Amino acid sequence: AKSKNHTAHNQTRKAHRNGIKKPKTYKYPSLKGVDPKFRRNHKHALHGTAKALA
Amino acid sequence: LPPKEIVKSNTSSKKADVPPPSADPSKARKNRPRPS
Amino acid sequence: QNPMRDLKIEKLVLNISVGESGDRLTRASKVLEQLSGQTPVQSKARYTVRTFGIRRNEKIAVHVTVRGPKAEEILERGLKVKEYQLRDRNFSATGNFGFGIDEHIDLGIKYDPSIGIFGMDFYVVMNRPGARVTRRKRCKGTVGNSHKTTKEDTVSWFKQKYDADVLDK
Amino acid sequence: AFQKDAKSSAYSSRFQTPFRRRREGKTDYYQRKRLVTQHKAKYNTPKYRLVVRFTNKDIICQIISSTITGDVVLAAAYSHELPRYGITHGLTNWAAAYATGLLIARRTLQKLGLDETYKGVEEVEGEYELTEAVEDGPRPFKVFLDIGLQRTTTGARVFGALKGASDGGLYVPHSENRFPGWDFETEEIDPELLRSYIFGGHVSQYMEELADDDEERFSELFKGYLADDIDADSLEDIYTSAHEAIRADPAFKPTEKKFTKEQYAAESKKYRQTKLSKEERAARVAAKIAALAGQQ
Amino acid sequence: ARRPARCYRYQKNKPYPKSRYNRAVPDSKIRIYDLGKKKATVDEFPLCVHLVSNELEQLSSEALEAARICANKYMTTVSGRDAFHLRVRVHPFHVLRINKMQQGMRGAWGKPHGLAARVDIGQIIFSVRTKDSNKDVVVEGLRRARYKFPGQQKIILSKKWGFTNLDRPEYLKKREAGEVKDDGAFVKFLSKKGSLENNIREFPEYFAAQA
Amino acid sequence: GKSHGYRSRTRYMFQRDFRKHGAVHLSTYLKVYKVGDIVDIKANGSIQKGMPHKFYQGKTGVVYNVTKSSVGVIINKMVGNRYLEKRLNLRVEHIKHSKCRQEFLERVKANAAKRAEAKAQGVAVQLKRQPAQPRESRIVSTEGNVPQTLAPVPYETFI
RNA sequence: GGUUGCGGCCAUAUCUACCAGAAAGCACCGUUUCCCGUCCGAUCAACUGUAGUUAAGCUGGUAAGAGCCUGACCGAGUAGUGUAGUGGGUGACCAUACGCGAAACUCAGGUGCUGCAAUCU
RNA sequence: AAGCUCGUAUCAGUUUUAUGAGGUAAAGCGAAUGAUUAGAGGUUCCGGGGUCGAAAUGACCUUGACCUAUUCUCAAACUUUAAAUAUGUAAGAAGUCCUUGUUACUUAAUUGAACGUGGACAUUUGAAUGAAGAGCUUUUAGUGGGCCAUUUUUGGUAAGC
RNA sequence: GAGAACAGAAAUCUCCAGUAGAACAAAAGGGUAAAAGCCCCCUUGAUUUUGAUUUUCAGUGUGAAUACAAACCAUGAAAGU
Ligand SMILES: [Mg+2]
Ligand SMILES: [Mg+2]
Ligand SMILES: [Mg+2]
Ligand SMILES: [Mg+2]
Ligand SMILES: [Mg+2]
Ligand SMILES: [Mg+2]
Ligand SMILES: [Mg+2]
Ligand SMILES: [Mg+2]
Ligand SMILES: [Mg+2]
Ligand SMILES: [Mg+2]
Ligand SMILES: [Mg+2]
Ligand SMILES: [Mg+2]
Ligand SMILES: [Mg+2]
Ligand SMILES: [Mg+2]
Ligand SMILES: [Mg+2]
Ligand SMILES: [Mg+2]
Ligand SMILES: [Mg+2]
Ligand SMILES: [Mg+2]
Ligand SMILES: [Mg+2]
Ligand SMILES: [Mg+2]
Ligand SMILES: [Mg+2]
Ligand SMILES: [Mg+2]
Ligand SMILES: [Mg+2]
Ligand SMILES: [Mg+2]
Ligand SMILES: [Mg+2]
Ligand SMILES: [Mg+2]
Ligand SMILES: [Mg+2]
Ligand SMILES: [Mg+2]
Ligand SMILES: [Mg+2]
Ligand SMILES: [Mg+2]
Ligand SMILES: [Mg+2]
Ligand SMILES: [Mg+2]
Ligand SMILES: [Mg+2]
Ligand SMILES: [Mg+2]
Ligand SMILES: [Mg+2]
Ligand SMILES: [Mg+2]
Ligand SMILES: [Mg+2]
Ligand SMILES: [Mg+2]
Ligand SMILES: [Mg+2]
Ligand SMILES: [Mg+2]
Ligand SMILES: [Mg+2]
Ligand SMILES: [Mg+2]
Ligand SMILES: [Mg+2]
Ligand SMILES: [Mg+2]
Ligand SMILES: [Mg+2]
Ligand SMILES: [Mg+2]
Ligand SMILES: [Mg+2]
Ligand SMILES: [Mg+2]
Ligand SMILES: [Mg+2]
Ligand SMILES: [Mg+2]
Ligand SMILES: [Mg+2]
Ligand SMILES: [Mg+2]
Ligand SMILES: [Mg+2]
Ligand SMILES: [Mg+2]
Repeated sequence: AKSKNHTAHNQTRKAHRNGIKKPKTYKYPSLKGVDPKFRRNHKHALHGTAKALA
Repeated sequence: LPPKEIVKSNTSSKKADVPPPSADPSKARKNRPRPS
Repeated sequence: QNPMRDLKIEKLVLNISVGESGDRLTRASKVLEQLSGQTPVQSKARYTVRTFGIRRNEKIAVHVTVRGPKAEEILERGLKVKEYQLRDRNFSATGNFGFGIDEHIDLGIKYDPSIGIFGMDFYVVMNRPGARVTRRKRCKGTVGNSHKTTKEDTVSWFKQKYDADVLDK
Repeated sequence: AFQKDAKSSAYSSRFQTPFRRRREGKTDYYQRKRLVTQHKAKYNTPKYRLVVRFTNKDIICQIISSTITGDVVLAAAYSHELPRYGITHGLTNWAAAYATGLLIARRTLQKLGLDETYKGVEEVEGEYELTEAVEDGPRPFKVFLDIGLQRTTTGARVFGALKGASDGGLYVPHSENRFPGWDFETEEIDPELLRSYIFGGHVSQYMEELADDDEERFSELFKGYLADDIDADSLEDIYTSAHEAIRADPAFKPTEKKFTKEQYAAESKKYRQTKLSKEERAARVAAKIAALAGQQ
Repeated sequence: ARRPARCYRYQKNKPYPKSRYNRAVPDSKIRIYDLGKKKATVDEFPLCVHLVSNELEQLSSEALEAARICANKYMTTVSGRDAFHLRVRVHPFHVLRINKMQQGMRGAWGKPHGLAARVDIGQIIFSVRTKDSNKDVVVEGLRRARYKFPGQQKIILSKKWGFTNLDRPEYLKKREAGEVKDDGAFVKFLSKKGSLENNIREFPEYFAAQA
Repeated sequence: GKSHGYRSRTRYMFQRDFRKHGAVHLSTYLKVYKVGDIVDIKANGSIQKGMPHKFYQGKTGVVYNVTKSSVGVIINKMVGNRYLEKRLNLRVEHIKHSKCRQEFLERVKANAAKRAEAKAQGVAVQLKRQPAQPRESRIVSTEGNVPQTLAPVPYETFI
């Protein structure tokens, strides 16, 4: 038998029950998906800056 | 000796094998000169 | 005011519309070949009509582009065949002109029935100096109206040379 | 302008104009894009082109980088400059291309500092070579050949500037197969022929080929070369002459002051006509309404 | 066979014209839109009376033609074939659909059924030009065509000259000056813009700065 | 049935900004991007490689990666009741430096200026933005400004 | 200021018709031994800068020109639109309140600006 | 439900300001495309008619279609233009600025890139309003037939469809 | 559009105008003019390695696609692709 097909009725109310909430920005964010050639060098760049300060 | 084989090539995009739009029997003439 | 509006012939193109392929064409091209000195160009059929008994891309015509002094030779060599007279039609309003002659043996060349006889379309395309702009690669430009070949100015050039006459109307 | 041809207001309203330097048939933008643009991970380090153009018989060789507000010339060197260096006639021959090539091929490197370093090839036996980098030291200046709308035919003079630019010391990536003396079938190069073209052996041999079969076109063609008593032989040495002459001094000295700029601004503005005032036009057409419609 | 006109009075759907998509549409039942002395000149007929809709509805081509003939007939029959220029100003481009009744209302997309013109409020339906001596007669023509129509529409006297977009004094100022130039049904006007030489061969009567 | 392909419904969104078709002008390849730049996303219908999906049109984000032809842009997409981090590998031709911060940077330099000149003489700093305040009293004169008394206009027809 | 080479914005730059352009520069232009390409040295390649012209290119100016760009309480606070009422109307639809607000039209003005290098009475 | 880490810290179905994106409403058609009424003027060695015609690339009438400047009228799958409402981002200490280490990346180049050291400027520290605080984790129920009203809106003559 | 023996509405040749009115396997919509279309030349990157990303989404899978890394190649004077 034919039932209802689709609605977004009331789905905004549910989303806002526990709200829509901001994306929690982070200083020092991830490096996921950054040019590996850059990462490879940046690695040694910083082991350099690290071993420097001894 | 038959001369060297140089063949002209065409710049026309049209590739279908069909007469163009003006090539229609509509544009002939009834009693055109027809040397007798 | 012309020190430089001095009309040349740019190309002369002969063309025999041999409405079929094979032997008849490869001999009608031989005709232009011992008329031109150059190797002529086979033209393929554009589409297929079958009233003219042809097929698309069938190699049904040959033509040849000849330029400069060698063009004046063949132009006059055929202008004789037409008694140095062609008509007030037969001139493009863009300045060029051409004519047709059957029985191509009236151009000096002998008969040799291993070919037979062919007709030719003569077309003479003309221009003043500095036609380069229209056909060079860099800075391709179009010529001023002051300078383009017109019809009235090119029949007068045709009368003035050759002692031709223009025709009715 | 045939009546059957004039263009509608609709045609012109909806018409998109190309870029000015394309309307002027001067820039291949499709080529410009791929010459200029840089790898985004280098982030200002500019892509220096070696533009090589050809006036009707004068040779232009600037080295230009591009900027959002306009291409900026690092060095320029003109084939009219060779008078300075030992060359007087036909400054469009393949060997003037090589010359100016060499000229900017040394001009920049002193403007840079890699002059004692990266001197290029000096003993020009016409070999195929690139200015290789020095062990434990700066890499050579790298620039690429903007040949504009020239059509890169085998053995053309745009590549003559290349050979001299390369031979002076610039690192300009290039193959050999369009250097005069590239063999069509065997994928190899004749250096004996290319050294000729670098020096003149095709115009020297033109001189020794007209001095005893046609003195009536040698008459005017090459007029200058007789008017200063130097025959063909003898040509390799007006060019090696200059090769030394520029490798010794590249320095661009410019032209003498000679009716300083503001004077030119005066004596050309005589001929620059300026537009008419709106009231002038208003009266200029108000003359016409009286002069034509008002029953003569 | 033709469905009663109440089923399509209102603008319930978005315009459904004949189209590359719709494309099966019957022919409009009204095919001639200018009537009377349509070849006449603008000076021939200064007065203009409109039939204007006061509703936001749809007029069937069936009713449009049916009402033009009823009006145009009355006009000629009492004024003469060339006494008026009748223009109907709404062309019925909107295709009405219909569901042709062992199945149900599964897949119930209609087939084209008839045409209709979609008229706004204040939209002019009939525009007719004559000379003021007629107005009583031609007004009475529109009044009779009105009875062919669903929904109130009202007659109105134009402040304009015939089918021009200028009121009568503004027109006379324009012509008794010499900026109007007759054309087949209509006239052209003297622009202050464009080429001056090409402005003077046409409208030469002007530029005397006088009549 | 229904159709939901990657470029569905993009007809006018990827349309070409009329009388501006053709090869893209070269300034957009001369612009430079560093990690952390805030860029806008508008797709360039001429450049089909590396183009953003329609959802990120009109969207703005931050550069997290730079490569030879492309920037990597970080975008905060709201799916359900929470934002997720979406990472787009976009071609330079679909990317635009953003004036979305330009006030704030123009106004931080101007703030420190007024602050320099505020610790320079008696400290009157006054450099936070306030919204438009309502008007203050003023005196309207009638010298050559005596008023036109307007009445409503009757109903005409005009057609 | 002119001009060229390379440009950025890409019509205020394009289109139509006329007219003017000194100097330099571009250009058109001469040649076919050589590299190179063509049916055709027309294009493309090379050689000369010598033999030749501002005719065209290119620059600038003219036009109640077309197009384009800009402005205006020009139209227009119109059309549309967010919000409100136990507002009017059988309805179709409509007015009012608190806000936002076009497009056409019309008139006015405008017709490329500018970067790097070199060069010029 | 159990809490846990914290607490003037961050927080928001809101406004403001700065900067974006969009092609709906309206509008437009003497702008493109596609429709559509009407005349007026053009144009053929080049559509058919048709007097003079032996014919003519012939004059002439005729109806045709094309061109020109006008005219009435239109579009969910048309459009130059183009709202309202909705929509992305930004409004600082994770700030701004300077000084000059690291690297195998990158540059002609200690050039840049990235990350760093030292240093300079404190709550008018950078709009409004609000905040019985903010953030975080685990586990589990029921539900997964919906229906109605204003507005927008598809199909249907329509329906308490 | 104007022009050239047979040649006709339609064969082949030339010039002029031409913002795309064409063409790009196909449906349609985008997009494209020294091209993305047409002719030619050289080719096998339609290849090798394992990851990240976008769309659908549960932010599973599959399809498809994007931008890098590491190879070995193609093409071009070249930057490039
Ligand atoms: Mg079921
Ligand atoms: Mg049900
Ligand atoms: Mg269900
Ligand atoms: Mg083709
Ligand atoms: Mg002259
Ligand atoms: Mg035959
Ligand atoms: Mg117009
Ligand atoms: Mg190229
Ligand atoms: Mg409704
Ligand atoms: Mg409906
Ligand atoms: Mg039924
Ligand atoms: Mg049943
Ligand atoms: Mg069905
Ligand atoms: Mg069906
Ligand atoms: Mg409407
Ligand atoms: Mg009624
Ligand atoms: Mg009007
Ligand atoms: Mg669908
Ligand atoms: Mg274009
Ligand atoms: Mg692809
Ligand atoms: Mg001069
Ligand atoms: Mg050449
Ligand atoms: Mg002149
Ligand atoms: Mg020029
Ligand atoms: Mg100009
Ligand atoms: Mg104008
Ligand atoms: Mg409202
Ligand atoms: Mg209520
Ligand atoms: Mg109500
Ligand atoms: Mg109203
Ligand atoms: Mg839509
Ligand atoms: Mg629309
Ligand atoms: Mg609408
Ligand atoms: Mg509009
Ligand atoms: Mg239209
Ligand atoms: Mg049409
Ligand atoms: Mg007789
Ligand atoms: Mg606005
Ligand atoms: Mg918001
Ligand atoms: Mg508070
Ligand atoms: Mg609290
Ligand atoms: Mg649960
Ligand atoms: Mg279920
Ligand atoms: Mg259940
Ligand atoms: Mg309610
Ligand atoms: Mg129901
Ligand atoms: Mg397609
Ligand atoms: Mg495969
Ligand atoms: Mg789905
Ligand atoms: Mg999941
Ligand atoms: Mg699964
Ligand atoms: Mg996946
Ligand atoms: Mg997968
Ligand atoms: Mg799929």
